[PDB]
Amino acid sequence: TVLTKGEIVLFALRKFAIASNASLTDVEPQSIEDGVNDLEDMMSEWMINPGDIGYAFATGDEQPLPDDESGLPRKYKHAVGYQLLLRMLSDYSLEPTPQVLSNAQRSYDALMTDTLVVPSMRRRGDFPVGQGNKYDVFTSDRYYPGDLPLIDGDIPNA
Amino acid sequence: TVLTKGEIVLFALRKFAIASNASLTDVEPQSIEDGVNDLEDMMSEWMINPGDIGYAFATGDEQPLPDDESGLPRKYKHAVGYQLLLRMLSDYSLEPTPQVLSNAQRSYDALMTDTLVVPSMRRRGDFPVGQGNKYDVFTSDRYYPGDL
Amino acid sequence: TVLTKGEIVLFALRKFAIASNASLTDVEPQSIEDGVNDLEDMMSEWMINPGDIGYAFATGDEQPLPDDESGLPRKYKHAVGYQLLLRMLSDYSLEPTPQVLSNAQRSYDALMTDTLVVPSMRRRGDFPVGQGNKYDVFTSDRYYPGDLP
Amino acid sequence: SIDSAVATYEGFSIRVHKYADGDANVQKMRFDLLPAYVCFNPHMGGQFFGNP
Amino acid sequence: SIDSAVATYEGFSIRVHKYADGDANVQKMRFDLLPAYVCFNPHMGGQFFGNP
Repeated sequence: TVLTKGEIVLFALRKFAIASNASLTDVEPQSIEDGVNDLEDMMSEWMINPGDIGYAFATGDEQPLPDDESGLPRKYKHAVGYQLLLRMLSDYSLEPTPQVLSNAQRSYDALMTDTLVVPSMRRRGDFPVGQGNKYDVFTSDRYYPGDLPLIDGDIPNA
Repeated sequence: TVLTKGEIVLFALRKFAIASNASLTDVEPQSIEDGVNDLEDMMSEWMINPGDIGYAFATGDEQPLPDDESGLPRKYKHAVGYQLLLRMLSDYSLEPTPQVLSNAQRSYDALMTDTLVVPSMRRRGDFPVGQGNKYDVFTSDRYYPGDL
Repeated sequence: TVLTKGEIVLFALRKFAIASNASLTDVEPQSIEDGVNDLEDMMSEWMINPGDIGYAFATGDEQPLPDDESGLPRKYKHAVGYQLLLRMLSDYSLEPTPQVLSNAQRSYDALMTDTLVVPSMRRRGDFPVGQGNKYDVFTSDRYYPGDLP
Repeated sequence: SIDSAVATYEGFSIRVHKYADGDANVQKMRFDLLPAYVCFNPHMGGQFFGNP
Repeated sequence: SIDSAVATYEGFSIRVHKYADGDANVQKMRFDLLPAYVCFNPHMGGQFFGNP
């Protein structure tokens, strides 16, 4: 099941009871458009700290629409919705509650766990390789690689 | 797409409880002019502490206009808007809520993460280079240069 | 876009909402000249602790006017305005809010970072220059010269 | 100013060179020979097949 | 790491560098010299011509 852009804002509004399915009062479409724009901006800004998570950006001069698919899997809906809801509370002049904050923190931790990668430190490049590896004077295997040497040529004074 | 000036001002106004469709209120031109001037001054001073974010300034004495193009990437919009809102809030004698401060701090940290420096200092200049790299034929320097 | 001395006073008034474009109640012109004098004296004292920042002083027997060119760059506008506002709030019997204090502190720190200078310590002048410097080719080579002038 | 060597194969000498043009962990090798051919008289050779 | 040598010609030393281009298979050389000039006192020289 594809996750539309417009489902996220409805999920957030339902979650904080601003506007739901069974509500005698509903918000105007302008607020929904603003919410979609905010979601687009936040997903653009998430390219740095949380990293790419497969969001589908609008291509070209076309504007985002609530009926367009986002490409996000189902497992990210809660985290994205909580983040957006926290980012768009001051629009309606309200304030979060401790339970919502704890839920948002837990969802964010779950989201960050999946994409976590721990890099490893490679050897320097001047590190001797032991005699047990059976290196050969034929090759440069006498030492670990990764040095990028001998960029000499023209353009003097170097 | 394209991010223009004033739209950040509209974003900040909408984000706080002034001139929004939720409150049914209407935007007032004095607020637009003040926000644009504050944005100009804030970017002029931001030229110092943060490195740069590619903002476009007015050329000559021409006044800034809300229809102009800022030139910023769309990944700086929330950070710039939140900082500008924090700088405007004193105009209407209003104080910010802790959640707004947290959002602004998170956006500012996200902006800072993309502008690191890590200078990676080099050698001194009188530090000898080893004899193992055969500084007679393979390289010309017998000591590190230390500067460019 | 030159920066005038009167624009900083207007900015300081608007920031705390004493008077603005849509105020419906403006201050008397005497307060404007009082603010200009306060700004001039504040810069006079700023000549001591911070470095000079290119301010234009009314040299001679004349007096400052709100339409006189300040000479400051646009990057110092918020810093100067916030400092002047903090200086002259008590004139109207008021009290700054913590957010205003934080904004003023941030702008002042930005100005300090922009104007920072760090001296480097030279050698005493009785230090023996090493034998590996060929110290018999120029003077002040047998020993270091030290600070000049 | 390029490291090289000579390799022999059935009396044919091949010159090999190694250089590092480019700055992306990119190395290069090449092996070369230049041949010279002469025909003295065409009337002393050709093709032959079977006949029925 | 470029082969070089020094030549002499009336008390003047000139450095010669020999290198080659790999992919294009072209060899080249270059000769260089770096001078410097001073003028101690302009009142101790000039131009002289036959007077009428």
